Amino acid sequence: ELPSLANAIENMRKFQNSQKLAQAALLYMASKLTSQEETKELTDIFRHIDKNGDGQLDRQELIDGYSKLSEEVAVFDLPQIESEVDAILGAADFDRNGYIDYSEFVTVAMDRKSLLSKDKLESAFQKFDQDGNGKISVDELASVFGLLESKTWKEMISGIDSNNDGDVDFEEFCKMIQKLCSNN
Amino acid sequence: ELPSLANAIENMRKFQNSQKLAQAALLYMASKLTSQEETKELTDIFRHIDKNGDGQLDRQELIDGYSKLSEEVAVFDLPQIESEVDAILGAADFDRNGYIDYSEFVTVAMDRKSLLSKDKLESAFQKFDQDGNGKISVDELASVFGLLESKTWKEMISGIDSNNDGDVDFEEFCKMIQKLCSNN
Ligand SMILES: [Ca+2]
Ligand SMILES: [Ca+2]
Ligand SMILES: [Ca+2]
Ligand SMILES: [Ca+2]
Ligand SMILES: [Ca+2]
Ligand SMILES: [Ca+2]
Ligand SMILES: [Ca+2]
Ligand SMILES: [Ca+2]
Repeated sequence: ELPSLANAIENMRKFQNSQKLAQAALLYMASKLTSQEETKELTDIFRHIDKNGDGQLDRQELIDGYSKLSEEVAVFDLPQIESEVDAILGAADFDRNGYIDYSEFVTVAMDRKSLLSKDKLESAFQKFDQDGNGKISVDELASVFGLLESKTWKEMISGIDSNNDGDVDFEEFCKMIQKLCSNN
Repeated sequence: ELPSLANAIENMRKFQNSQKLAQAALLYMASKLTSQEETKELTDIFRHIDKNGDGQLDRQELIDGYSKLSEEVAVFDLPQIESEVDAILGAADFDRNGYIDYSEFVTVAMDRKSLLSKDKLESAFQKFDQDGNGKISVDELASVFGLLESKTWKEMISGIDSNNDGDVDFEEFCKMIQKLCSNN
């Protein structure tokens, strides 16, 4: 009935679902392929901000602990700290639950040089490619997420499956994470 | 202190602010450069969904009026209609107030062939280019939005100011709307 409205919803779903897939792969790499030595500084920062020690950073902890993320802040700077905190939550809170867990914190804060090492990209790919055939398929994706509808599937791989063959090979997986991590 | 976290916040701001600028230009074109004859079908649909006649579509009106956006729906289909409505609101509710006003509805639903005509692109550009020098500047942007900080300014024009000269010329304005409207 309204093609521009149907295209608008589909474009947004394609963007949302392709970002969700790239975020899940990056979060796997950051939380499961990293060592304690390589995230020591992040851990000390996270532990200092996590006052109640519950393993998550709430909005109030992020406000009070802002100085550890940066340098001292002024007493009258609360409106801007609050604004800064909302941007941190916007950039790092992947599951939108209003908390930054350890995995989300390492994903956004870790040095890309160590997070994006070739060996981590290879191990991440090999975790998704369950049958080891060199391509990530629908069923392998469904299993990884603990579940897939054809339309939901096509939108996750939108702008990732560059050659459009319904699978994600190592070069397309590598480019997916690059697109997600790029400062351009 | 944490360069990947500072880059993550900046990348998100660049994306958010560049989308906000492109959306404001498209909404100007859809609501101010269009005729009643060219939006007649959209108007009849909007008026049919707007039951209380208040000029806006709330979430309940969108649910009840789903059939006008598409074809009859099944009695047990409410969970999916609700899901479909949330995607419409996600794609069309620009000011995030929880309502689709007439301007937002025309912006997402109008045929791109008539919305993206050369004359509408020229008139939209000429509205932003106040001094008529062939480029849209900071001050012209600030005036248009009814207000600009240097950082906020650089992020709005990020991925729009292709040649990086601090201004938006007609070719970069044309490409900005294309990027926003593209199904790729
Ligand atoms: Ca905590
Ligand atoms: Ca979270
Ligand atoms: Ca496989
Ligand atoms: Ca492929
Ligand atoms: Ca209404
Ligand atoms: Ca709205
Ligand atoms: Ca000008
Ligand atoms: Ca320019």
